[PDB]
Amino acid sequence: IPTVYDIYSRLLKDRIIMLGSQIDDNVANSIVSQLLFLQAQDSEKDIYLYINSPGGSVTAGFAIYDTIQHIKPDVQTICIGMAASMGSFLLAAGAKGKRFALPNAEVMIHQPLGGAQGQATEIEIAANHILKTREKLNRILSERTGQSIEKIQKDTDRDNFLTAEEAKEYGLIDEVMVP
Amino acid sequence: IPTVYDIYSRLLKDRIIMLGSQIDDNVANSIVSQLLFLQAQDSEKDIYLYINSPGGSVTAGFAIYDTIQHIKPDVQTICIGMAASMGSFLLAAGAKGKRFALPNAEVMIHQPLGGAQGQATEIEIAANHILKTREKLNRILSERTGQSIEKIQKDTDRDNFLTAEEAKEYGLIDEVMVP
Amino acid sequence: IPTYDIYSRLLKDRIIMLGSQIDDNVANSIVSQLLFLQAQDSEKDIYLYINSPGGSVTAGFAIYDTIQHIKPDVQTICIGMAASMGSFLLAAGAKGKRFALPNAEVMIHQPLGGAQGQATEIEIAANHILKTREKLNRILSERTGQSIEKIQKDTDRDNFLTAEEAKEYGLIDEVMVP
Amino acid sequence: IPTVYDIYSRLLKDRIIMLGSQIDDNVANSIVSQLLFLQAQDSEKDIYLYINSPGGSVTAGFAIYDTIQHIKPDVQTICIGMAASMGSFLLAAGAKGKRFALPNAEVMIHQPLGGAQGQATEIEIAANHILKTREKLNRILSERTGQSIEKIQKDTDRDNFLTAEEAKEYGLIDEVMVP
Amino acid sequence: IPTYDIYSRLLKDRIIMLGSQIDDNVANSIVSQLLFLQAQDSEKDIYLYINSPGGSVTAGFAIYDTIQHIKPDVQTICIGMAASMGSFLLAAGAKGKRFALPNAEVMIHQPLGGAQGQATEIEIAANHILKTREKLNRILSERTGQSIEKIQKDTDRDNFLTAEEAKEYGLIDEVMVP
Amino acid sequence: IPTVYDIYSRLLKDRIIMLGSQIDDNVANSIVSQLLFLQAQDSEKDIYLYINSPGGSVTAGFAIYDTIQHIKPDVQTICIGMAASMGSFLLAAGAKGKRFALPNAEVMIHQPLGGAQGQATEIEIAANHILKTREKLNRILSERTGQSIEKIQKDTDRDNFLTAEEAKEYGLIDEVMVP
Amino acid sequence: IPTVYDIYSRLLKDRIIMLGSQIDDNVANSIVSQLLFLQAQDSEKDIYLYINSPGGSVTAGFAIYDTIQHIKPDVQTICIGMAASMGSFLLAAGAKGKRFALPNAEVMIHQPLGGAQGQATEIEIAANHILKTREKLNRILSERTGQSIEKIQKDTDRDNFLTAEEAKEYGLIDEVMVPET
Amino acid sequence: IPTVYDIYSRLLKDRIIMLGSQIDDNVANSIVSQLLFLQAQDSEKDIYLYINSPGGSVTAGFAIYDTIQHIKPDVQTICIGMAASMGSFLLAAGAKGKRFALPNAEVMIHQPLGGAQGQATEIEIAANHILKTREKLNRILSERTGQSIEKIQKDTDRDNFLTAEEAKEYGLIDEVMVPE
Amino acid sequence: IPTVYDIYSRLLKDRIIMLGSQIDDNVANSIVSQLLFLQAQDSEKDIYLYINSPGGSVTAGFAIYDTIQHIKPDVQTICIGMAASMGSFLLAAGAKGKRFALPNAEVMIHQPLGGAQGQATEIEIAANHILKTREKLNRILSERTGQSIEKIQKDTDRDNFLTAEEAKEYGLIDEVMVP
Amino acid sequence: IPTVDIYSRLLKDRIIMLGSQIDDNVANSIVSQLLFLQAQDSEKDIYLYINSPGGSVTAGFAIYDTIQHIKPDVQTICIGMAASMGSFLLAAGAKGKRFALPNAEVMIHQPLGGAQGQATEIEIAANHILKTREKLNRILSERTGQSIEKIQKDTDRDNFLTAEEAKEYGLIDEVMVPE
Amino acid sequence: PTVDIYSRLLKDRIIMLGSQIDDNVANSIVSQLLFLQAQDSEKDIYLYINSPGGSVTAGFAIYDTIQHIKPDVQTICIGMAASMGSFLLAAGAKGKRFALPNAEVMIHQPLGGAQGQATEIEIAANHILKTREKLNRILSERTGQSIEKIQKDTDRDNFLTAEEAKEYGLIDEVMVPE
Amino acid sequence: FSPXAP
Amino acid sequence: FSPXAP
Amino acid sequence: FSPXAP
Amino acid sequence: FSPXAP
Amino acid sequence: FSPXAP
Amino acid sequence: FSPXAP
Amino acid sequence: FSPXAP
Amino acid sequence: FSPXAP
Amino acid sequence: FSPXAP
Amino acid sequence: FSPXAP
Amino acid sequence: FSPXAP
Amino acid sequence: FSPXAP
Amino acid sequence: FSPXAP
Repeated sequence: IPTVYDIYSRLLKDRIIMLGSQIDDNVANSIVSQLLFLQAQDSEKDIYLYINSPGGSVTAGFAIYDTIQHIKPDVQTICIGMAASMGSFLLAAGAKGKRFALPNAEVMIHQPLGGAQGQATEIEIAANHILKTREKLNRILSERTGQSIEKIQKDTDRDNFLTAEEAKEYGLIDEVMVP
Repeated sequence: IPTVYDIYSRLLKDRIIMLGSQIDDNVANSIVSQLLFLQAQDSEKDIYLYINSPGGSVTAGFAIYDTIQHIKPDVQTICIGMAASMGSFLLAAGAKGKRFALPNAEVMIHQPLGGAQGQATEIEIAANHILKTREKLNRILSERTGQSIEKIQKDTDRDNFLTAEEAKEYGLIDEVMVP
Repeated sequence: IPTYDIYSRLLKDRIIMLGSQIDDNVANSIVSQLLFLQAQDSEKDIYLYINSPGGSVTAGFAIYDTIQHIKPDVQTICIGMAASMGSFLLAAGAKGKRFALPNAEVMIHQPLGGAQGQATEIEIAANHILKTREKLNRILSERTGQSIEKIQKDTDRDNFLTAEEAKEYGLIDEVMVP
Repeated sequence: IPTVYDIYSRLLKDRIIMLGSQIDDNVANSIVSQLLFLQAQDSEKDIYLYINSPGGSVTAGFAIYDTIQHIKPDVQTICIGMAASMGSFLLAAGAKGKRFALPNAEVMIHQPLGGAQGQATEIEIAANHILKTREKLNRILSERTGQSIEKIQKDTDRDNFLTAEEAKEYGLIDEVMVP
Repeated sequence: IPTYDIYSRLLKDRIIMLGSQIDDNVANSIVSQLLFLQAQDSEKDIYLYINSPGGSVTAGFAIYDTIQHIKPDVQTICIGMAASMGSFLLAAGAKGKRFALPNAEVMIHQPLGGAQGQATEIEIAANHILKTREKLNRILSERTGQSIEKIQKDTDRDNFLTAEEAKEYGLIDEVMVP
Repeated sequence: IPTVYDIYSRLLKDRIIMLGSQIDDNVANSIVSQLLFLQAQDSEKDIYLYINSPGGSVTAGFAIYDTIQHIKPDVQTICIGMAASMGSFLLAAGAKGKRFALPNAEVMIHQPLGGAQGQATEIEIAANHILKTREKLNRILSERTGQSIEKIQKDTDRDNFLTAEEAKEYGLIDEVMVP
Repeated sequence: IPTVYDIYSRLLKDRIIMLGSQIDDNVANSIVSQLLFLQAQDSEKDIYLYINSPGGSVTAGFAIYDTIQHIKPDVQTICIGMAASMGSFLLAAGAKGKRFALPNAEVMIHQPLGGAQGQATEIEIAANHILKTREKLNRILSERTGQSIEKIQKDTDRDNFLTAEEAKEYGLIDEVMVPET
Repeated sequence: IPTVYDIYSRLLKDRIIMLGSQIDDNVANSIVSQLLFLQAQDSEKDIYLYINSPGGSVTAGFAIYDTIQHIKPDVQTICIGMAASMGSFLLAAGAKGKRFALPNAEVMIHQPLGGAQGQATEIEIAANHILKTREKLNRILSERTGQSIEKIQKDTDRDNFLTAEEAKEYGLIDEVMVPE
Repeated sequence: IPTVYDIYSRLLKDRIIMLGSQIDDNVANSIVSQLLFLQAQDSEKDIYLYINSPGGSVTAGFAIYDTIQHIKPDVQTICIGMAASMGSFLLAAGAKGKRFALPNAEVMIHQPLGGAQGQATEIEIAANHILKTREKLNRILSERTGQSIEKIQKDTDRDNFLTAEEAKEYGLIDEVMVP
Repeated sequence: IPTVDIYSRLLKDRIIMLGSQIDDNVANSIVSQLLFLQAQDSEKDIYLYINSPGGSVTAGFAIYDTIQHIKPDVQTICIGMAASMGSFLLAAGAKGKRFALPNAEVMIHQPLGGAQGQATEIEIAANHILKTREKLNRILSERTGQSIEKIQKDTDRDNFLTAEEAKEYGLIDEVMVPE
Repeated sequence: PTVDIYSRLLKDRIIMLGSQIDDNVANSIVSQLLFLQAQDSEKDIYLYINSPGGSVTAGFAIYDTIQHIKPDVQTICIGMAASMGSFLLAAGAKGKRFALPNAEVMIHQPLGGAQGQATEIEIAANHILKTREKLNRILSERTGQSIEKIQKDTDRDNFLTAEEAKEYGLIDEVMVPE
Repeated sequence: FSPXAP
Repeated sequence: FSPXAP
Repeated sequence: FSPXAP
Repeated sequence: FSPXAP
Repeated sequence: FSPXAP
Repeated sequence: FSPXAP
Repeated sequence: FSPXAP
Repeated sequence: FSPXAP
Repeated sequence: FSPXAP
Repeated sequence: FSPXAP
Repeated sequence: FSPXAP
Repeated sequence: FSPXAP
Repeated sequence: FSPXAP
């Protein structure tokens, strides 16, 4: 809303990117472009990814994830309010040692959600795709948190809410940002 | 609608059961009850199942199927108009040598349809269930038509429409009923 | 509506009313009535009165095949309208015994359908519907005396005939006059 | 449809009750009434409950279950097509030794489904209630099947589809009804 | 569903089925069945079988007042569920003759309602529902032997009881064992 | 619902009429017809009008009211459940000394309800008419209860809920039927 | 609802016809049929048309009207609750001296209602049709009440609600049926 | 709506943030950004947060809460109109001694609201989560007001409407802001 | 619509605020902000609040009310067209001697409107709250008009429409603004 | 639409466009435009161009009272349509300075509204709209020179006038002829 | 967000295909490609692709513009390239088609629909089988797989990892992070 | 309604 | 409801 | 419809 | 439900 | 459908 | 379904 | 619209 | 609206 | 809102 | 959020 | 995405 | 309608 | 599209 430039555009000049909504293609495109822009301006200074998001599309989320990992700047991640689902995945994707949550923030992990409708054969293909998708996520989350794939598979079976402190013990973040 | 006892009840006195709609739980329980009723009146004399159906619920169709196979009397099947999906499976389930179709009747075979929404794990469970359903159907269809399980699998991959003469050649019926 | 109900009284005279769209319920009822009448007397004529815009092709074939299977002759009389599958059943009546009232309307055309999905699925539905059309056209040819070439042309679009024209065409044998 | 005495009332005269739909309060009141009527006509002859049902309301299911256990006559249960959820619970409630399924019948077990909306305290209450409801179902299933509570808990966590033969090994039925 | 229909057949044995949500139609039917049975025989017990989630308070009170007014004892038997007004009715059956089956659910709570408009209107609606609740709670107190203050506390939110707990509470006298 | 004759027809044999719903023209035509039928069978014996009604159409209520006053037999009124609006008007219209309510029956009185849309002149007509209707309702109520018109006006200004006892006190009924 | 023969069939045996709803074609076909049946059972005994109706279709109202006047028997009209619009027209149509209303019954009169959409020429045809219909109604009401066509016109310009007593003063009815004791 | 800059942007220049709506993710992200912007501009000068809100998302509200506590400036909270649910929680979160309400402003406290549908297990999870969320809100409120946890629990069980002066007594605010 | 600065911004430069719609939280946030801005620009010069409003949310209205009493400058109030409900309350809230209405303006006063659903206890809480709200409104209106609270209570019982001259006689405004 | 904004350009020439339904937005804008023009120059005429089907009465009176309040003469010109409150405002123009183009339509009629609820609420609404009509007719009388009685009868139903008829009525002073 | 962000990348010759392919998208992408040629006809263009597909004709609008202009168009799949998306990824200058390591590529047959007369359904079926034939021909050439293999591999939804899309010939390099 | 109708 | 109605 | 059907 | 109801 | 079913 | 049920 | 408005 | 507001 | 906020 | 991000 | 695109 | 129909 | 348009 307010003009400080708009407020987000003003934060962009300090290399802060806001991931403040559901993750869909439009949002991924914006964040990706923002990351590329900031790298081209300066390939050494940190970028700060501020996260308050219930998640969303997996492939949108991977567009963001791969772009983070591609660029030279370290991307710090900060959870404010909530990081759920692909939002928590992105929180864990930040540069090791520079992933934070504020103290009353909520992080939630769970399995991917989807759908499928049609012939037994189409449903099989859908089932196989989503299970492969889940293996991909779990493998990446393991490497990032230091938790095994077996433990991640167990802990994402149902919706699993973590406090900031629990997320730090889990390895999804490095530090509770304390006041 | 019209009376004479209404017309269906009068044919039921001749041991004729009419399956002239989509197969849902209601239709199945009615067909089953009719079959049981007839067997109790006379366990030697033939029952005649007339089929004009686009198919429907697999589990409802199996209630019919297993009832046909359980009772002493031979159940003849006559396809008039159409027998598609579970309707064609029921047509093929009549007593050997007593499965008929009228000359202009359409028989259609294909794989089961369904759907699933939710978590990766829930999609997997659904996919596994429908694939087991398909194998169960195919195995039984193989035995009834004399075709191999591999041929049936290939031939039901997509909607496969047959003439009465083709269904006879295939093994789904014994005879085309000529005027 | 009025009173046994009027239609049940007519069925006792061996008249079957096809006075609605053609779906599976209608077919199942007409097929049963044909079977019942033949079981009561396998030699008396049956009378099929038709006022219908047509409907389901497979339903319509259930009735067609039943008519041809049974021993009794089935007379067809068109009152008001016989369209699409309705007009195909009118032509289906016993040779010499297909009629229309003078102001009755007969309409012939190609089957109607739909398809959605993968290219291969659309191909299947298209192969199927063309085959259905070829079958109807071949049967209509035999019944009317018309060539297949000429039925294909005449059903390409909606084609409305007066009773007298339907006679000329061979869909019926006589216009019933007062 | 046919007459028819409609066919169900005719079957009722042979002490056969049809549970061929979703279990709601009307279906239960009817099945209950049928059971009580048959016991009053004769308190020694077997009753036969035929089950083709996706299940439904748990309290309605319990109206039926408690009526079954209360009356003197043995109630045989026969699964045709499908017994799912409260339908499979009632299948398992039949007199020991007289629980059956047809060879192609499907049996499905799973945990209860529900909802809750409003204040944290209200949700808590709804949560506790459905959890206590699940524990009641499980404890009775345990006793009927010979399976432990812990095993019922784990096998109903998600939709679990059994064949007739698997249902028998499970202890939900005593015999597969062979033709 | 099955055929005299099965409920008419039970009504001859003096059994009334309260097997649904309680609205005015239901209450009118139960009240009438009660009055009918009392006129058939003013001495023999009536049996009210309850499987209801409750519903309208004034509908339920039509039933409740009829029960108390007539000469015969009305036994109540909870099968499945008795919630809200349904549990209030269960509790209203003749003393020593209020039963539940072992897996039956009983739920008690406060009345629910709604009000929109001017401040003065909201106040009228609020006073009325508060008086309704005190009336309900007082009757339940008398029927259970619990103090008003305990009933007030125990119905503040949805409160689910097993059959055995309803017995201990005083809402029924016995659990019907097999 | 139940058969004994349906239950209501059976009670009509004892001269009981059930006004158990909203008052509209169908309900009024039925109640009127029952009244005229009872009088023609016997013009001396009491009729019993049992009321459980939220009210409804004032003109429809007045068809009932005028029929009650025209016929010779005394019409007793018995409120069970609820008598509101035009429902309470009819309750009060029963023969003097033969107006009853059960103990926990609710009686509600208020002013008539309506609507008008269009030209100022149309609105004026609609308003004059509903104000005249209220004056007619109030005059009759004064006469039936013995309360002054001024007190009826004030006490019906808003929704006024009465216990059966309060209705008695008010003069809307003569007795609470204690058990 | 109740069986006593349903209650209306029972009253029909006493030559009582109930017009207790909106007047549409179904209602008219039914009342017309009842009137013809009763005249056929007996061409001498009075019929009694009990009216509680907010009106409806003018043409359906005129099927009932012409039928009433065609048959030999007197048709008495009794208004209970309400007779509005075509309802009041039918009330006034009863045999002279035998038109009643109960005391708290309402009667209402007003002009006909309709609609028109399309070309100017279409609108004109519909306007002329409805105004001719209103003349036809008013001319008959004049003759039945004894009021002038000028006065009927003015008095139906907007909705005009009459008590039973005013309906009698107006000539819509002959007597207010008052309660004996 | 009106230009002066739009009016809100002009007040932001004086360190005033306006929370005049339901609290959702978009509002929280904007307020968070505004708070971060003001601290960057001057890490020491007071911020003024004006609250007129029926509340909203708890997580959205905790994004705002935790931002307030992290930054160096004192955030004054001023209730105008209404501060309900999360809106009152934020009112209570302003720097101590600098939480205000206007005289006719209403404050309302109550328990968190939510929803779950599905398997018994999923309902269990949703319930544990909303109960924990409640506990977190009550504990913080206990510390901000000086009331015991047990008292907060009881007093939030139902909708509890306070006048400005009652909210001061409760310890939700420090002063009622009176007119000259 | 027109430019010219949009017209209202141009008027805001002259210390005119336009309350020309329904009162909701957004409208109150703008009006409050305008008032605070104006006072910061000049703490001594008069502000002019022009009112053409059907009213709306009481708490929104009170945000505006309390801001008006809080700030140093006098807020003049000018009713153009209509001031109803909370609109008239605010008209009455203008500085003493500086509350005006144009000759054909409409003032309407009435009690607050609201809603409540749920449990009995919940309704009671909602009832208590709206009654307190009304007493707060009435007490303020009494102080501002010079009328007793009992008179306010009576004259706001229903919708009460006043001419400008009548609003002046009542004490809601000081002057009718004559041309 | 086109640039050069054309309406703002015309406002530089003291022309105000009333080219739509009259609601509170349109009024707030027209009232503002009028006050603004007066602030620039309290002696130069203003020109109000009217193509409007009318709309809100209170909105219309905000414009009316502002026209009469300001020192400049407000000329009115009816282009296309002035109906209902549109025609009222046409007539409110400075005497000698109300015009219509030759093919313009003027329509006058009574106020329209609506009322729902209790008899007492309908009364209040009826009284209010009748009072509003009287106020409208009184002012229209004085502007046109026609009696209140005549205005009353002429507005009873929709009354369409040609420009020339509007002139003869006294609603405008001249039909604006072409050069 | 400003700093406009997409306009700043366009100065660096970066075009974003980050939505469903419809006619507006196509028009925009085309104009961007043409414009970039006009500024400099030698320098490479970069088309970044996160897209589930869409209209085949709109996709071909873009395809023909890529092939026609003088600069090489690199393609980078970020997130997802499905259906016409994957086609366009495959259409980039040979040796300059990339995917990020976790990006998803999906290939399948085209989708469509038809309703009406058998003849109309034939036409829609013929048109869609020709469109598939054209798409499979081009993909054969771009990937070096046979037409028979592409037909088989696209009969149903076929999901490829970045590494699989390389092996298949849809892209040349998986862009790994330095 | 008798007397008199019928 | 007797005694007394009926 | 006789003569002749039937 | 007998014994005892009925 | 006889002969032969039935 | 007999033998054996019934 | 001038002359005369304006 | 001046004189007097403003 | 000054004095004192700001 | 500085120190340390940024 | 440089090196190498751009 | 007699006389004459019927 | 040049050469040749433009």
